[PDB]
Amino acid sequence: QAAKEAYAALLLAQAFDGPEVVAGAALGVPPLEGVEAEVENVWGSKVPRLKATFPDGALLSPVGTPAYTLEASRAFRRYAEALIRVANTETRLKKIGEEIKKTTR
Amino acid sequence: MAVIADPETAQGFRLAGLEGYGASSAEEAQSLLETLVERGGYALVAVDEALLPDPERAVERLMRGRDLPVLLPIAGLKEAFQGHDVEGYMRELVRKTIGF
Amino acid sequence: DDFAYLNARVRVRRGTLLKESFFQEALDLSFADFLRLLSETVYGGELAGQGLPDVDRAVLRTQAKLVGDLPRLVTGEAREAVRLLLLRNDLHNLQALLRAKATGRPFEEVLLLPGTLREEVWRQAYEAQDPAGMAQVLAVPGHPLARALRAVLRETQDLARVEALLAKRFFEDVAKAAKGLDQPALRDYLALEVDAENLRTAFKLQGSGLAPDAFFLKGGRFVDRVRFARLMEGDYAVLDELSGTPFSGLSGVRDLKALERGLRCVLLKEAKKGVQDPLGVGLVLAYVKEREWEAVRLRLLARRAYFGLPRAQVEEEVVC
Repeated sequence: QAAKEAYAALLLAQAFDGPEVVAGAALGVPPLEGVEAEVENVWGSKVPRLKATFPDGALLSPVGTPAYTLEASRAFRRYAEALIRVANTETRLKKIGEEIKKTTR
Repeated sequence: MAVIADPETAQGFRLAGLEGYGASSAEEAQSLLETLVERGGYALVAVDEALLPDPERAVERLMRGRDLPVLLPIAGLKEAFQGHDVEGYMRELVRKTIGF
Repeated sequence: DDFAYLNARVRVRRGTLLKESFFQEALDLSFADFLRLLSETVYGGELAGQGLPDVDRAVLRTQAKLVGDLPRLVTGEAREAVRLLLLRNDLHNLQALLRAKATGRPFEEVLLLPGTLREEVWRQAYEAQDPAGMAQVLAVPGHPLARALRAVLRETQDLARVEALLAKRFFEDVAKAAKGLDQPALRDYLALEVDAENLRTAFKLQGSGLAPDAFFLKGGRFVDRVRFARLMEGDYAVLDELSGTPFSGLSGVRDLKALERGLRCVLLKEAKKGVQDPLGVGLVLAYVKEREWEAVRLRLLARRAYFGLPRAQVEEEVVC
C-alpha cells in the first residue's frame, strides 16, 4: 500500500514528469538475471529459488515534483523487498507439490 | 523484468530501478503474457491478482518449464486492499496440503 | 511595453479562478459527480473525455491558452519581468527536451505548452543533430535560461550534471535580472523562491555525502551553510530554529513529505498577498501561482476519486 501511495498520486502530474523521475533515479534492473538466482538441492526434487534485491536507489532524484518524485523513487524498495517473500514461497510451492503428489501416489 | 498489471498501475512499474512491461490487453492478460514469457528474456515475470490466469496450464505448456518464477501475486490496485493475505492462504490449501 | 492592458486582461481572468469552496465540494463527490462539476469551470471548457489521460490534457490546454500566452502580449522591459516567471515552466520542458535528444528516446512523453519558447522551437531543437545547433535554436526567443544553458553545455555533455548546473546557474541568473527590475512584491517572493529551492535541494540530495555549500545560493533570508550541513547529516533540529520566516511552520516536522508540502504552501501565501501591490508584475505573480495550484488540485481530486483512494490521504494536500 505504501508503494502505491505515491505511484497513483503521480500519474496526471506525470506523463511529462515521467522523463524527470527516471533520470535521477538509478537506471533499470538488468533483463537477464537482474534478480539473484540460487540453486538448491532438496527433497521434493531440485527446485531453484531466488531473492529480489537489486539497486533502484532511494531519496536521491534531483529536480521535479517536490514530494512525489522522491517518494516514488523510495517506493521502488517496497517492490523489491516485498517481492522476496513471494519469491521464496511460490518456489517452495513447486517443491511441496512434488512431495504431496509422490506421497498420495 | 516485466510486471503485468492494470494500465494505470502498470505505469508506475515502468520507472527506472524496476523494468515493467505491463498493461491489460485481456482479462487474464493472455495477449501479452504468453508472447513475453515465451522468450524468457526478462529476469522476472509477474502477473497480478487484478488479472491472474485462470488456466495456469496454458502458460506452462507454452513456456515449457522455467527455472525463474512466474505469476507472483501483486494486488494490482490500491483501495486499502489487504484481502491478499487470507486469499493466498486459501489458494494454497485448495490445490495442495490438507483440505478444510 | 507595459502591463496596463495586460494586467486588465488578467483581472477579468481572475474572475474565473477556482475558489476554495469548489475543492471543498469536489471531495464529497464520486468520480461521476466530479466530472459534472469540472465541466462548469474553465478547465472543463477544454475537456475531451471522461478518463484520466483526458483530464491531464484538459488541464494542460487551459494553462496553454490562459497563462502560457502572456509573454507574447507584451514586449521589452514588461516582457523580461513576466518572462522570468514563465521560465520555470519552460525549464521543465527544456530538461525533458534535452533528455529526448540525448538518450535518443522519442519527442513524445514530454511536457509541451507555450511560454517563452514556442512549440516550433522545441520541434526544430528536437530535429537538430549537434548540441551546439540545438542551443542556437533555443537562444532565438531570448531569455536568461539560454545564457544559463550555454555556459553549462561548454563544460559538459553528461545528462545528470547539465540538469543540476543548469538549474543552479538559472536561478542565479534569474535573481540578478529580477533584482534589477525592482518592486518590493517581486523581491520578497524571489527571496522565498530561492530559500525554498535551498531547503529543497538539500532534501532531494539528502545523505549523498556531498558538500552542503552547494545547496545554498544567494537570495536568502535566514538560511546558511551550517543548517544545510546539519540537515545533510539527517538532523532536522535546524528547522526547529527556523522562525522569523514563514517556514516557522516547518518546526517540529521531520517527514520529507510534510516538509516539502510546507514550502509550496508558504510560496502560495506570499503571492496571494501581493494583490496589495497589483501594480506591475505583482498581480501576474499571484495569478500564475493560483492557476498552477488549482490545476494540481483538480488532478489530485480526479485521481483520488477514480481509484477510490483514502480521503484523508488527499484532503490535507488540497488545502494550505
